[PDB]
Amino acid sequence: ARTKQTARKSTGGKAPRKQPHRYRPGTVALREIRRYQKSTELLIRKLPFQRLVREIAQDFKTDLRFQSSAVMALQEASEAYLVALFEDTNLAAIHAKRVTIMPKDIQLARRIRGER
Amino acid sequence: GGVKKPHRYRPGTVALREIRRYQKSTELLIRKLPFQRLVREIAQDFKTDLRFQSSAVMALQEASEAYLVALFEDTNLAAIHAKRVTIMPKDIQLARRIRGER
Amino acid sequence: KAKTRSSRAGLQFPVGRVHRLLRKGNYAERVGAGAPVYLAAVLEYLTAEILELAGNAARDNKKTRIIPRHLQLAVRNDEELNKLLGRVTIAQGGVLPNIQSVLLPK
Amino acid sequence: TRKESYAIYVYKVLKQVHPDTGISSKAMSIMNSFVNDVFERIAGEASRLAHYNKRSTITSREIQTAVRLLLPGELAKHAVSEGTKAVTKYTSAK
Amino acid sequence: RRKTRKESYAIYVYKVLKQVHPDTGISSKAMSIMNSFVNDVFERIAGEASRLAHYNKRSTITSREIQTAVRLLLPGELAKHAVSEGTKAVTKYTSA
Amino acid sequence: DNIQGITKPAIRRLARRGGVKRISGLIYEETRGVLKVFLENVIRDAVTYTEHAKRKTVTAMDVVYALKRQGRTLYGFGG
Amino acid sequence: LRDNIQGITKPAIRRLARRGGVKRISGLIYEETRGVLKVFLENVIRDAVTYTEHAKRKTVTAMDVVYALKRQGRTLYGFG
Amino acid sequence: DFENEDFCSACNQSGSFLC
Ligand SMILES: [Zn+2]
Repeated sequence: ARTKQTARKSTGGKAPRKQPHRYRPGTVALREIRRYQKSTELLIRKLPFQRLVREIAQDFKTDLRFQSSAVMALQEASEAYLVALFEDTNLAAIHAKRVTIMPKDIQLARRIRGER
Repeated sequence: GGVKKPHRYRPGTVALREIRRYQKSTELLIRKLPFQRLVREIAQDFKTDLRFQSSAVMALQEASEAYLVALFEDTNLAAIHAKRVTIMPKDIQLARRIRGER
Repeated sequence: KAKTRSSRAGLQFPVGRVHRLLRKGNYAERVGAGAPVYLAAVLEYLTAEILELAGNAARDNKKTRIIPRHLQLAVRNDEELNKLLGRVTIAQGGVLPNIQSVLLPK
Repeated sequence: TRKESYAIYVYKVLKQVHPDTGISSKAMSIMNSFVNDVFERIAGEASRLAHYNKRSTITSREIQTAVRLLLPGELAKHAVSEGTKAVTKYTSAK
Repeated sequence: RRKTRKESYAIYVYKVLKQVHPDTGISSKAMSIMNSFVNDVFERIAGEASRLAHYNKRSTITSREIQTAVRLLLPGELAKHAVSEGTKAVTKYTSA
Repeated sequence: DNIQGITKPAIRRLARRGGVKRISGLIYEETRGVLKVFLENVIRDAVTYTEHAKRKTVTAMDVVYALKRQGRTLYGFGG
Repeated sequence: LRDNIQGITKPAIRRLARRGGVKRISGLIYEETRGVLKVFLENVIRDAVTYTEHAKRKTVTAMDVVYALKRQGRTLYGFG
Repeated sequence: DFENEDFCSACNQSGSFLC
């Protein structure tokens, strides 16, 4: 008889203890294709991005301060890398008679790009 | 009554057989003299009477077959991408539309 | 009696040569004594891992010598040497034998 | 007329590894061009590093920051380790 | 302790921006883009010149070997529309 | 988890700038891993460069310097 | 000479693609490929006649070819 | 094989289960 424990608590009562107009799907999407293509501002909210860099650089060297311009350089570079990769993916999709990027479409692009 | 029928490997068996044959060969494929000439007319356009060594040609080939077998390879992955075993001119094109030569 | 710098460093690649080259290469104005020693040390290593892997490849094909082909196997089989020698096209290498799963018969 | 190349040196290190195995001449040239190319990449990166840090000399340090910036992944660690023990034996033997 | 001199071609990029679009200015960001541009393309063309020289077992960057590399890098029309201006400029220099 | 900070709508915004009209749902979490491994390449080299200057802080100059090594130059931040 | 691109025969373009692991080569590929061979061989050979002239040599050397391939990124080992 | 659930099928609450 297989058994498993899920309460994960040796005792109960742990708390009591001492310790309308609507557009068709895609029209708004193309409108803000135009919006984010005519625009130049930076699309990954900064703070969250900076943090991504702190928790990931931590591995290579502790106590590594980053000049502000640097995390802005990492953002720009990351958004440029991903917009280039996403142009390629859309192509890797429009190739297969489709209009929806899918994970496979990007595991391939990166193989032809040779980034893998 | 019983009429003969020649032994013909089904479409694809001869294919994969020569695939295993050719992926063990290192020998160049495009023939030398035909290739050599490919250049003398691809160079005459850049400089006249440019002689060529019998090693520049061999190099400019090894480098070509190598470039082409790479592109075909990404062409195939691109052909499998649309769930098809036939490669198409678009594939050589998607591939090259992603290496950034196009 | 003059000894060589390689036997001082315990190496087979030439440390002397890799100094001249470093100097005439004008990689930088001044080159120190230990820089060619370290470079010869790294070059022999990379020349060794690649030669070992080539030796593992050859015996397999039961060939005494090491033909250029083996050098491709060694490089493409390994996932490190392949990032290094990754935009490099060796002479007479062929390609790593590989066919896709969808191309196999059912 | 004299052509400088790493023929006998790579042959030696080959016997050090395998003292029973031959080598092809074309394959040799593969080895010679390969060690020349990786030498160029490690030395160039080093030159750069230096020129960025406003230094002027290629210390064994640069070649390292370099080997660890070019050689990928593990190939590096084992390169460093061997380069550090090599320069350690160079300074020990003076 | 006045800050040391930072090299930049900014002052220059402007003269040229005035010799093309007179009543147009540039933003700091775009200027710095242009400085990174000229430093990058100069490093590219100067590195090529270097090898060209080394390959030919000679040791001197001259005008020939740079007309050659700018050609080998700058692509297409850009190249021709450069080499011509470059030879003019060299002859006008040597003129006096 | 700081990785989950790269939010969906943000990946959607990157796709929109990239001209994608319908994003699969499984893309969002693929784009994180790809993002991470890439940043994890630049920032690695960014720091090798950093610990070569014996600097403990990293600079944007070192960042564009690591990009130059990788291959993808970045204009607008120095150098 | 002229139009020797046809020398890279279909039997061969295939053998290369066969080498590359493809099983069904659609027609309309044999023409596309030869075009790709003639943009590659162009650039390389161009960057080789430029190297050739710089050295004021006439004989396009294999040495130049290798240096040319490097510029474009496709380095070749086996010649120098 | 299939993994059971983390909740009781009778009372829809967590705890030690017989699978
Ligand atoms: Zn219950």
